[PDB]
Amino acid sequence: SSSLKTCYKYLNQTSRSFAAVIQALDGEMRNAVCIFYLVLRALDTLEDDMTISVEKKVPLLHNFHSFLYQPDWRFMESKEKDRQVLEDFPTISLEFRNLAEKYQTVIADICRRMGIGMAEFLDKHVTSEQEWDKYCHYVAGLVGIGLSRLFSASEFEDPLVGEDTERANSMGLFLQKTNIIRDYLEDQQGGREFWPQEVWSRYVKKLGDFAKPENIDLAVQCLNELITNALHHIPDVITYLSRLRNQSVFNFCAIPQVMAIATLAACYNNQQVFKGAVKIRKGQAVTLMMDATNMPAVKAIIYQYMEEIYHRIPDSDPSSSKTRQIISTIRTQ
Amino acid sequence: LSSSLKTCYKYLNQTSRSFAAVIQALDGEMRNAVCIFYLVLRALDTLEDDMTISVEKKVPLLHNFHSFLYQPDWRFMESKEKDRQVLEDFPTISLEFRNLAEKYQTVIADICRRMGIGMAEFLDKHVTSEQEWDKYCHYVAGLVGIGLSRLFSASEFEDPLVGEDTERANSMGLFLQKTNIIRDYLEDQQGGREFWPQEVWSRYVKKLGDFAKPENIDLAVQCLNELITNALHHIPDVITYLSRLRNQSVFNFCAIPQVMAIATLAACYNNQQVFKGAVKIRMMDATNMPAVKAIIYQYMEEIYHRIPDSDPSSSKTRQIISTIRTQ
Amino acid sequence: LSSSLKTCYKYLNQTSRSFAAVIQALDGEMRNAVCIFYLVLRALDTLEDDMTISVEKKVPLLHNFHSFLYQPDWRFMESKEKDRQVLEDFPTISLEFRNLAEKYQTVIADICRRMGIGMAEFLDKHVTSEQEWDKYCHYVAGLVGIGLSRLFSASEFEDPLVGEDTERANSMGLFLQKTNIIRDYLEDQQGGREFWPQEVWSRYVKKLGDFAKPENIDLAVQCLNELITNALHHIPDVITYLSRLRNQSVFNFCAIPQVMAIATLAACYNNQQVFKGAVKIRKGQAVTLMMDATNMPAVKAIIYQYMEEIYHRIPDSDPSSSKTRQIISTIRT
Ligand SMILES: CC(C)=CCC/C(C)=C/CC/C(C)=C/CSP(=O)(O)OP(=O)(O)O
Ligand SMILES: CC(C)=CCC/C(C)=C/CC/C(C)=C\CSP(=O)(O)OP(=O)(O)O
Ligand SMILES: CC(C)=CCC/C(C)=C\CC/C(C)=C/CSP(=O)(O)OP(=O)(O)O
Ligand SMILES: CC(C)=CCC/C(C)=C\CC/C(C)=C/CSP(=O)(O)OP(=O)(O)O
Ligand SMILES: CC(C)=CCC/C(C)=C\CC/C(C)=C/CSP(=O)(O)OP(=O)(O)O
Repeated sequence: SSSLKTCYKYLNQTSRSFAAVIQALDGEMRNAVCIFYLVLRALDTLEDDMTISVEKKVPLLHNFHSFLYQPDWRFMESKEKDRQVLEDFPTISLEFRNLAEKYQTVIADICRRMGIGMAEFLDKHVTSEQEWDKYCHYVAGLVGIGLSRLFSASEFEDPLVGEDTERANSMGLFLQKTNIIRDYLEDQQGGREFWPQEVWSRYVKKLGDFAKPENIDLAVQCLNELITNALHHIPDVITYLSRLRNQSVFNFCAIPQVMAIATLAACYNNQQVFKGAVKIRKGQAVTLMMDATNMPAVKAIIYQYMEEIYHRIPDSDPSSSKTRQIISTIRTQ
Repeated sequence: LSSSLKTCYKYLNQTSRSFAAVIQALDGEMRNAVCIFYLVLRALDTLEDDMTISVEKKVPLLHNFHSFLYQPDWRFMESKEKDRQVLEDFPTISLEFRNLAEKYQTVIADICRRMGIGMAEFLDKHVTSEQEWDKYCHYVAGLVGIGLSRLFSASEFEDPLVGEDTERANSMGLFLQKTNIIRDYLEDQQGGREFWPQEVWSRYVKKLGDFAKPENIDLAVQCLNELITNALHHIPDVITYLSRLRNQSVFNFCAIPQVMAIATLAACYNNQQVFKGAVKIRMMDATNMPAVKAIIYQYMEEIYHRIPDSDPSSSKTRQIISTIRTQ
Repeated sequence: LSSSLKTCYKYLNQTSRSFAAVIQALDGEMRNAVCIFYLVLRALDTLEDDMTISVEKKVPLLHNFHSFLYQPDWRFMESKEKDRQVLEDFPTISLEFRNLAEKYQTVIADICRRMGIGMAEFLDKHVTSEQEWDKYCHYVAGLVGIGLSRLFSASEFEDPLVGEDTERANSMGLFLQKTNIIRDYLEDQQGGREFWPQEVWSRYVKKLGDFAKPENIDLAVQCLNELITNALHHIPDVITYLSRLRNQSVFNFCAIPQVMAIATLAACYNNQQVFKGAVKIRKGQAVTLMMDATNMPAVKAIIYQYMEEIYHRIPDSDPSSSKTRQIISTIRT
């Protein structure tokens, strides 16, 4: 199949982070996740493109899940860098239709719901923390849920993995919030705001005020609060990861979670989050002799990064009790 | 959820930068049992270490420490040590100790009882012979090894053969203790504690504190190298002990500190820095036995390669390393 | 224990910086078998490489080396090579060889005999065609892979299939040997050794020595790229071979050099420094930092990451562009 081979090239051109771990997935999961990724990538490139007017965008996002079924559908007017995935969509959608019906149900359900969610947020920033969760659910939680339903449909993981959508959602929210926290400056420089207004407006009048050197003490307080919010997903991350029985699936799910915990540790109480992108830490003496390939070691690596955070909690921070408390809760479970 | 247990894990993290994360990663009942064992031992260490407690007050403290586990109101408010918090709020610790299955209690109390006798015995004296060095390390670290192994077996996560093999469990403790005592010459000397065995150092200098001055550095590295050579004798037992373990969380908990000690010893070997300050510890991680073996073998080759011919222990260093490689 | 065997392990550590620890980590009977096999191979290689031994003197030694194993007093005193100690104290090595179980003796002798024949044949000729390049590699490395595999099967630590599939074991050795030859172009030049197949390099330059001249650096890299492309053909067999291993210590032993070999090709690909010094051997992204070659999915992901490092660097200008992309694409399938 030249078609399937073109899918794998698109994956390597398009997924810096998951291309290799996706290709190491056992049996039927390999193609199903490869394709899942490519359709979400296409959806994202559409949602992403500021050149497409909302009048054209809303229908594109709503009906995307059905383009999956229309052999000749493609989109020729994208201005995004990943636009080949839209221009050669018939190739991706052919292989999609070539998957076991059970995987198509999952992929198409996620595209459908993602599309609806994306359309809702086209017109609005995030206000409340509840709304932060809603946004991350649509953009990342559903990816967690989708993947997790693919693992279970393949029988490489027990049915609980797909059934427990709350744990799957938590996996996505944790990476998504960590990315949003990490990228404050790069997003600000690009006219994009993802930090929840109900939170930042308690510190400054505009989100962009975090970029100014006189507001750094406030910016960091806000940072620490959001980081603390994000840590609440850790018990679910640990629960989810500890249920996995397949090595290829475990590598795929664990590695991004570990990287995210490390990022949060590097960001906590860090002024640098606001002068640029943040330098990830050296790794503690215990983490250095472990990688993220069995559950106990993952646990230990997460616990260690929790301590790197706990060690740095300064009493004058207004979230300090809260940050101590969640970490403390996680440490005790 | 227990506010008492939350406090214990808080303490674990305050006092154990090194072991906390792997203790927390332990499967099932081992997690709480090892947490409590660690805190109880940390309380007992703190009493031992504290120089403001007169020997006559300290002896009963160490002797009777195991009984305090069963005295709900017992605590010590007089310590000035860094980890005093664990003695000052001992009731919270001993309460969580009493919530453990008896199976675990029996082991912890038994180790405390024996450790206390041992600690008290060495209060008055400095370590003389190598046999004595072993005895002291047996009491403060070998017993920990033995108690830990008995906890793994009692929990059923490890085979009964793990807890029954007390000799190799003891060697696991002796190796960490000796490495730490080798590494901390300088820290120990400027806090007025002597742990280097006298029958060894007294062949090089008149007072153990002489290794701290520049003009005795040659002799100092000589004695250092002799002590490291002694410590390496434990590595075979370490490999055998680790090879028996079948639980991955226990394996990580046991293996990582051993591999870290081996790295320390490799960094310290022939290294003058031991006497001038702290030492820089410079496709595999330590979570399966064949990888651990290879890491260990590599560190050994790093020692083998720096062996100076002139060094008094050179042949002996070569011998033990040769033995380990061929095993 | 045996003082004889201790001497063997000293020699092992003197001669194999790379493999020693990993060989020492092998389970049970395999440890001494592979240690002794390595040393015997090392002694044979030393006879082969030593240019102070005339072809006429050398051939009969290569031919009879397999039988010297049963001559307790046999030693060689006239080598001036670095590892001459293994020839000079060969009786110690052959003593321990004769202490191996007989089923391991049979294997080691058989390989030594066939390697000797091969080595004799190439002592007087250079490598012409790619076919001839596989044959030479077969003789000096492919057979090592075959020998090792048969040791694995005879020990019952691996399935009988491992030893039987001689083709897949051959590809493991070919991949290493081709990688070393590719990496070592410059050191080999300065030593009067030529291993690049002439039917390949003669289509670029009149004399293999010209790649060392600054002027032809562009034609040089192009050959460098075509040979790399040739080596990449073995990777699917490497993956297949690795995928069959069930013993951890054996897996570790087999996977790690294959990974170091792919890492080396990635680094050498399109890299001009292959003709100025030794190539700065280097790391991937944080995911290869977050994994190590000790399980099959992790090795696949590591392989795929290095696969993409090469893919993204393929210049259109290059005459092998199309075949490099096709082989990589094949590996991704
Ligand atoms: C149970 C477990 C998971 C790990 C072992 C950690 C502990 C607390 C072991 C008890 C052995 C010690 C530390 C004895 C006293 S020497 P010292 O270390 O008290 O001397 P120092 O700290 O330098 O004053
Ligand atoms: C198969 C697998 C592991 C994962 C799927 C990965 C993909 C392509 C997910 C799409 C998620 C979306 C819509 C955006 C990225 S976060 P954003 O909304 O902040 O950025 P955006 O502006 O939409 O690019
Ligand atoms: C249940 C489970 C295992 C996971 C939760 C879902 C996952 C994996 C991700 C959330 C979606 C995101 C943020 C994808 C980025 S893909 P990328 O690397 O292509 O983005 P890039 O454009 O390269 O920065
Ligand atoms: C048999 C077996 C599994 C292990 C051997 C027994 C163990 C674990 C330890 C021996 C006691 C020592 C030397 C502890 C280090 S104190 P520390 O390093 O805890 O002090 P720190 O945490 O750095 O404050
Ligand atoms: C099937 C399988 C498991 C393996 C394939 C066959 C093998 C192992 C090797 C081929 C020989 C080579 C090129 C060795 C590396 S150089 P070196 O050893 O001289 O480098 P060093 O001297 O050790 O530093």
